[PDB]
Amino acid sequence: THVQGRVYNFLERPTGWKCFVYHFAVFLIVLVCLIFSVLSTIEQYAALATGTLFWMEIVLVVFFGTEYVVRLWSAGCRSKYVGLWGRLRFARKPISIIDLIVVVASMVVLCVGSKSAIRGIRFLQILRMLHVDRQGGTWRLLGSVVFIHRQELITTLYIGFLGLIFSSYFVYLAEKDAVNESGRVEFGSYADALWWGVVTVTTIGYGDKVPQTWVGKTIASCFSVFAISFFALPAGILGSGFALKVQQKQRQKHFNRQIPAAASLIQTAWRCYAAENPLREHHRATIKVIRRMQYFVAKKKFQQARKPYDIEQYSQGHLNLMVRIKELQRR
Amino acid sequence: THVQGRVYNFLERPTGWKCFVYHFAVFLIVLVCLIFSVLSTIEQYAALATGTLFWMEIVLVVFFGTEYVVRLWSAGCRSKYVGLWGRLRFARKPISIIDLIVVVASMVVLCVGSKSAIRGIRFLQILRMLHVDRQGGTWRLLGSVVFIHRQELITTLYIGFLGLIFSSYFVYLAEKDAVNESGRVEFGSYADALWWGVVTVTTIGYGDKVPQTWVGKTIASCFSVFAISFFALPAGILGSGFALKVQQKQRQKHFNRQIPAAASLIQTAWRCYAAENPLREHHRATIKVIRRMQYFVAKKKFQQARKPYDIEQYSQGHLNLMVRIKELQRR
Amino acid sequence: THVQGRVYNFLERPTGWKCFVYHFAVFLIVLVCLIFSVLSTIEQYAALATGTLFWMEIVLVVFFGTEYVVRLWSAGCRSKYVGLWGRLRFARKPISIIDLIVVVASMVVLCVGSKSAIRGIRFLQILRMLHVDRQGGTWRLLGSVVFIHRQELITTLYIGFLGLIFSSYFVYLAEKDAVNESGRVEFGSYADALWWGVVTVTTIGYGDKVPQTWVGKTIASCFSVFAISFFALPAGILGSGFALKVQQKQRQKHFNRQIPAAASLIQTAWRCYAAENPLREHHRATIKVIRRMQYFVAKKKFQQARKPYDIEQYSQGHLNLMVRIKELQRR
Amino acid sequence: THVQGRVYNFLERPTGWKCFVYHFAVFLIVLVCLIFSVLSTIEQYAALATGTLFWMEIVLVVFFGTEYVVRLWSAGCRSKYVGLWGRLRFARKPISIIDLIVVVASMVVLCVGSKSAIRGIRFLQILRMLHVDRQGGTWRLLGSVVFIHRQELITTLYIGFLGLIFSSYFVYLAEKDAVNESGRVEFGSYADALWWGVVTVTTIGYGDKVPQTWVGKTIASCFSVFAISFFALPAGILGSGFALKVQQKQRQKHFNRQIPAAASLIQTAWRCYAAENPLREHHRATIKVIRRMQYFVAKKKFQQARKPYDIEQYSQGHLNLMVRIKELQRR
Amino acid sequence: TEEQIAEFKEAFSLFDKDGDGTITTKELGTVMRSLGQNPTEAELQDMINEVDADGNGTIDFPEFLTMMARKMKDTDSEEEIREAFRVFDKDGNGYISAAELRHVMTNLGEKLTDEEVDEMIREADIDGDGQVNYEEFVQMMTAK
Amino acid sequence: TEEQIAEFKEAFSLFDKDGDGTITTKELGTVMRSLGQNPTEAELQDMINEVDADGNGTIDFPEFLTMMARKMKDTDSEEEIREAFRVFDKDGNGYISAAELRHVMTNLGEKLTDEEVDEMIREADIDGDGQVNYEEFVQMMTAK
Amino acid sequence: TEEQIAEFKEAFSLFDKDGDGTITTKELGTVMRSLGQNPTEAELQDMINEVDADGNGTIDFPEFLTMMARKMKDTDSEEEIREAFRVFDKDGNGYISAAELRHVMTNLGEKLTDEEVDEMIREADIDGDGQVNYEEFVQMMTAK
Amino acid sequence: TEEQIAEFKEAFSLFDKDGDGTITTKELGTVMRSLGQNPTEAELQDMINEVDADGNGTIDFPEFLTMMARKMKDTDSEEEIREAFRVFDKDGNGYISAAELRHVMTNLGEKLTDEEVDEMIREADIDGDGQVNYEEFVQMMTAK
Ligand SMILES: [Ca+2]
Ligand SMILES: [Ca+2]
Ligand SMILES: [Ca+2]
Ligand SMILES: [Ca+2]
Ligand SMILES: [Ca+2]
Ligand SMILES: [Ca+2]
Ligand SMILES: [Ca+2]
Ligand SMILES: [Ca+2]
Repeated sequence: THVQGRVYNFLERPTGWKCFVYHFAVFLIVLVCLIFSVLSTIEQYAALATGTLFWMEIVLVVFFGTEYVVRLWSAGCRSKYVGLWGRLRFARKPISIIDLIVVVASMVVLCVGSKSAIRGIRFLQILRMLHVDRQGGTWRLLGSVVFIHRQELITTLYIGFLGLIFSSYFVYLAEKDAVNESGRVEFGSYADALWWGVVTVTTIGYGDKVPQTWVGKTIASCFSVFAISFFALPAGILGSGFALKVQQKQRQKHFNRQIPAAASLIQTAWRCYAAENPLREHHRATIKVIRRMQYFVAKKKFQQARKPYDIEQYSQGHLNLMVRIKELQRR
Repeated sequence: THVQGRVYNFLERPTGWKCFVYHFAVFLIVLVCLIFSVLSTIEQYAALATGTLFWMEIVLVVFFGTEYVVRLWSAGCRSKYVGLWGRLRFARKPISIIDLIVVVASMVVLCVGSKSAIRGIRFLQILRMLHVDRQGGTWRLLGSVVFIHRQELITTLYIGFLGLIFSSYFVYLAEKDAVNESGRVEFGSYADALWWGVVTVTTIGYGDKVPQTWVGKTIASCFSVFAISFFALPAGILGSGFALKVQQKQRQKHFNRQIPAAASLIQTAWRCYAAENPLREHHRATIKVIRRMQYFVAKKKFQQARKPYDIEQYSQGHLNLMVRIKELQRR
Repeated sequence: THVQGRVYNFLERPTGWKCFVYHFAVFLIVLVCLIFSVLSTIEQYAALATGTLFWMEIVLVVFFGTEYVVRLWSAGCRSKYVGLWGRLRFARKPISIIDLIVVVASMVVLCVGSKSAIRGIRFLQILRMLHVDRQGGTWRLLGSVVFIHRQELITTLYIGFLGLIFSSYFVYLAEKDAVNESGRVEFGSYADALWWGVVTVTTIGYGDKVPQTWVGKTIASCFSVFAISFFALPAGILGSGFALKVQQKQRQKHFNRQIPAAASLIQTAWRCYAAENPLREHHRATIKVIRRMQYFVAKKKFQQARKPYDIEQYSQGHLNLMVRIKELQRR
Repeated sequence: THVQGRVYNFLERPTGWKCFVYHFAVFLIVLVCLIFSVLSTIEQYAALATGTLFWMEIVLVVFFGTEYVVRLWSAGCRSKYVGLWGRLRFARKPISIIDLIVVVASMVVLCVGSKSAIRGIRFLQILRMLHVDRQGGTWRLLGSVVFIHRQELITTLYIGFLGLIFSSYFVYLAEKDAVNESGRVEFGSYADALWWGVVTVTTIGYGDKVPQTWVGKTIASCFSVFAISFFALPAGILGSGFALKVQQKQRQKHFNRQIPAAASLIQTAWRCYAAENPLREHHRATIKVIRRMQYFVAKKKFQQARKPYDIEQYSQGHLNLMVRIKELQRR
Repeated sequence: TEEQIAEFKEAFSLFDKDGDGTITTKELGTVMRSLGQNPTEAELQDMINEVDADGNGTIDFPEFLTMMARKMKDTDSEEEIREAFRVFDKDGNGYISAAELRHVMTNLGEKLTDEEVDEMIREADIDGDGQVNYEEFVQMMTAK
Repeated sequence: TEEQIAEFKEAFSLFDKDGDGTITTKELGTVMRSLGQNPTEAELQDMINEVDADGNGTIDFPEFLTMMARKMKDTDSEEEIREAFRVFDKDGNGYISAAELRHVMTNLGEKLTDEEVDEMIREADIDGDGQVNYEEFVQMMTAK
Repeated sequence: TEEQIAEFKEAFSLFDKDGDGTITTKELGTVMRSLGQNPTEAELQDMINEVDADGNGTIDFPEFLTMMARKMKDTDSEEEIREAFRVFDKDGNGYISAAELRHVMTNLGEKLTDEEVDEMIREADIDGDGQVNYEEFVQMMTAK
Repeated sequence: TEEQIAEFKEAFSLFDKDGDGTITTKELGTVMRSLGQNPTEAELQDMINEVDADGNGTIDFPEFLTMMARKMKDTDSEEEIREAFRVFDKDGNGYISAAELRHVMTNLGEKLTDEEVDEMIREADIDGDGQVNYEEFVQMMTAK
């Protein structure tokens, strides 16, 4: 029925402000629950949020359970999710598994905590933040763009890690016994030097461990430069990959839009051409002009579909060539 | 009249050193007022700037009020700003609204402070820095380039925020009770761990909060690497977008320059061709050569307009193809 | 023999999960040995790892010696490594030299330490991490991409270093005598200012040295901005270079795949055409249909080889041009 | 004479290892003098370098004075530097002005210090580092690539500076009276908040000033993220610009190489064609075959010049199109 | 010529259920429902939007006779139709197979009659091979 | 031929207000103002800059007769003119509509006479449809 | 025509070692080994995969006679073959040298007979120069 | 034919200062210096490198008669020469001016005789206009 289809459209694959409002509202409520989880352990407003995180929690649990059982009821629309095995393979999806896990765990914690309820509920309140992005439209993009450039990322991480290991060992060798101004020794072990290396290479630079001897500072400077410049590489690669992948998806969407127009145009043109043969005459007086009307409509829609270029001004690489070829064909 | 047009050109949409000098001067004066606002609270030169920030303020207020009422007088040139409703919709613009707000607030503060005048004037002295860039030529570029890549920025911020939340929670769990060298506890609450996460992920690394237990350092290292590399993404995307958008604007400007040349060329060529018919003979002796002169001038201007390529050497992607097509057409 | 070839394929130039398992296992064992080297100097679990790093070390030494002598036995397959001089020039390779050095040094250290064994073995345990990537498929990429952009990297490093020198000298001049809050002086010498400059320019910012006088802070801010933005350049250049170089290698690989198909197609087509002349008749009844079968197979394989485009959707820059040229040729 | 030309080639516009050795040597000597300037103020090896920096300084001064007067003698080769006014306009160049300034200042300091000599010589020892890159091949590239993208850099710096101002003012407003753990107040004035803003926005993060109140930390986090991502933009823009500009220069160089080949080919072909007319016969027996020999040589050189593509595999964007056009022309 | 225009005007008045020269979009939808071809939407709205040169919704044949006057074989339409076939054809392929053509014709847009699909396949493809050139199809379609 | 050159030289001397073979840019501007076509600027400066091969400002017909000698129908001018029409035409469109042509002709550059615009539209567009090919226009323009 | 089809069916039954109309991939491999051309692999598997329209492994001549019916000179094969020669030719070169052609023909794919290579070089290259156009080669190959 | 080859062999032996069939690069340089055309470098080295098919430095006419056999009018040379003219021509320009042609011919590569430059300009450019098409120039150059 149309009801199941409209519900499935409203719950999965949302589009329009009518669904944007609902999703933004549920996300804002999840974030407000999380902010209530932050203030529940500050030890200065603990009594203000140690009790409301039970009523709010059970309200959210009932809401999400209803949402889950309703989105389950919409599995009849999908061609592969029909039947009991179809509902089972729908529940086999990872996001639905996460939703079910959150639901049952919240229910169990609410049941046991009232028979320290916050002690376990915080990690669930974290996991509720993940069910906000439906259809997994975020992780697939990242997975694809990381898998495409799977060789540049590996080599840059390998070079960075090798530099980290070697340079941090040399620093530890040069500072194995040296006392700071506060009276303690910083590079006590080799793991402490590794910690210094991981803090320097990523350019965090806390300031708990700083080399002291003049032979330590030279290696620290060389490592900082020549390995910050190598650990900072994944930013550009992943960025260009993201942009290119989104452009490819947009082009594929536009081209999938173009097809129905062409189909309607071909079909309507053939219907208009075969005006010879499909009181049976007065009806035939208007079928011709109606076919002409829908043919004009189809030509309009097709011209409106092939008109856009999607970045729009991308024809500058073949501007003069195309007009030259066209005028050559004219002759 | 030409006066109103020249004034509007000098005040909005400036061009040339004659207007560059004026705008640079007003901006330098605003910045000098701001630097006087900095030294007015250093508590060691306070008496030097606590009084001059009244006379300088009223001088700047009178100057900007005059500039506002003069730029208002130039609304007659605009086709949509004619009439009283036209002046009203001109004042409806956001930058003009900011200018009016600054003017009236400075006037009110000057009136009330002389009947602690610096206490409120500083935020106005901040807002004066915004009225320097006219026509909003800065915010529109940023808005457009952010809206174009509205899907890569959202996904990278979402992934970064999720990593921040989860990893900072795990760090707080691993350091909930551990005392630093100074005798206090760092990760007192979960908000403190969130602060550590926001300082580490963006690679600021102040050094007020550092993990202590060996299980904290591992998570800190993994988070630092794998989330710095994801929060550092907007740099490349926005940069490539800015470059591409400025190139598109430059091409559109050049193409809008090209049109008047072609129009003049077509018109002058048609005028030269129809030399048959527009003492009425001696005048006709020179109209022909004058038409030839202006036709040569038009051909010169048109060749000078289609000559540039704006990045200039962009024909290397179609160098041999175009000459091949041309010689093919020759045959 | 096939045995030597299969062994050489399994040891050098690995492909498939069957070799992936072996290489991942040896790398995991090397990393576990390294992690045992970390805990061997923490002074709180030293006795737990001070003795096992002898038995594990000799086991790894025997394993790697066997692997070395076996991969040496596979030099007969290579056309240039046949003969004793061929084995010598095989051992002339740098990675094999590193492997031999590690082997002999581990053997010597194991022999002398049992006649402080950890004191020298750690640097070897570091060098074992380098023999993991065979064929040097990592360093060649980096070398090539650095050598290509050898002029942008030099100029950016030169500008950054010049700014570092000049600005750090000015900072030292402005802070040569100023005491911090802890009672000591920070910029004691000019080398200390150089250390501050190398920590600021690379945006590490430890916090051991901070300028104090109002003339120091201005120079520090200007240097930080205008030289961080210049030392952060190698990230983008090397990233774009890596992506482009990997794309070039992939295209070269695909094109080298294409050739055998075309060769088989030409050969089989010529064999099918010359069906006139190569009880000698009954055999000729089936050679024709077998030649037709292998010809169809060759056409299938060739169409399957020229089908891929490897980034796949790269024809959008020449989509309409190619079809226009094709239909022009049709006429 | 050839001597002046060879000298000018060896001193300006160097090429080959024969000049590389000399320039690398002079640069290494300058750097060693600078390293002697570093150790001359460490107050622990001062007596070791307080005296040698006079003899080494006068040696370097004499060397550079000789180099200057010799490179001045080579102004006769240049078409514009002939004559006394030509030598004057040669000395008008900025790098020569810097060299003359360094020479005269070193001479004056050496004369006065021997009649505290290090007190003034250090800034000169800095400026000697600048005369190493001849022809100004470094600053012109940077100037050009900054001037090309003169609108993206301005807008990103403007947005970053506006965010810095506003957010640092809000932080100062939220922390105007709050004492740290050490008993002092951090944000004493508004300039101190500006210092915090310039340290946070550029992601240095020293750790001398950290916000304390819960309303300060929120603004600090928002500013850090949303303005680090805007101040980090010049890296990508300048990087892509550098790469593109170097590619353009390389292409221009290759095309300027191509011309002599074509000229020689046309000239030699015309000479070979006009073999009819330039004991005067025996000489004409060999001029024909010698013209054929040099014609073959010219064809070889021309094919060798148009063969390279300089990034080499750049024809993939027009691979099939060119062969299609060629075979179309064949028909 | 003129007789056809007068007959079409009379038919338009009959569909409009009134002698006035009005498009009568609602009456047009009613007549379409009477013709069995129930529009089920406001398709007549867009139809008139394209059929009413002045966009009046009902005018005294503003471009109806002009709509007829569109040759429907003009190159400005044959080019568009040939571009429409290009969507289904590979690089320089043409010759789109009868199977693929029938598939796209019946399973996309609005489905046509199956026998009409077979008739179109027989008309365009005469050699019988799996190769029906789009050029011949558009040539016969815009021929008469 | 020679008579036309002599008559043009006499007319140039008359416009120069002197028998000397000088361009007389100021006298040329005065003669243009007398012709009703007030230049109102130093347009004659650039005109001579293009009309004076040596750039002398006034020379004994340096390229005036040569300016005439420019065929004005040479392919090196028809190519430029055809490129000028390309600015107003879509991809392979040509046939720019009489409405758009009149619009761009009167509202851009310097406006021509409205009747002249209609005459040009009638001359270029003969079939009467909204399709005036640029090739035919440039062909008649450089024809005679 | 029909006699050739019947003879080919009889030969296929003989190779199948049975009167049944089955492909008999194993019997086909045995017959190939008997023909001296030992396949040494499951090449017959892929062969039937391309030769069995229904992929049954053994069918009553599903496309065997249809395989014959493939003209083998159709443009859809000459285009592919001409594209195969393009791999060895430089930009607009063609005319690939007899030396290079012999080299690629004997040292790549499966090696042919050396005398067969020389015969092909003589057949394609008649002028004797180091220039054998690929067009003439494919023209004679798909000629008869 | 054969007489020309024998005379060229005799001339090569005379230039080699010996009856042996040797290239004699040093003797060739000496003969060039005797011809007034002092090479002043080891140009003969590269010349033989291109003229000695086997690279022996001196061989019994390895490709000397074959060097002659190069038609010098073959399309594989006319294409290269036409590409050489393309360096000096704008997009689809051709017709490079006699002034520019003389300039590039005398001020680049090795300078030719000024009268030879004028003769080439007169031979290529016959219409007298500032337009000498490169196609006609290469056509006459490779004509005879
Ligand atoms: Ca009606
Ligand atoms: Ca209407
Ligand atoms: Ca005069
Ligand atoms: Ca003159
Ligand atoms: Ca069977
Ligand atoms: Ca079968
Ligand atoms: Ca000899
Ligand atoms: Ca030889």
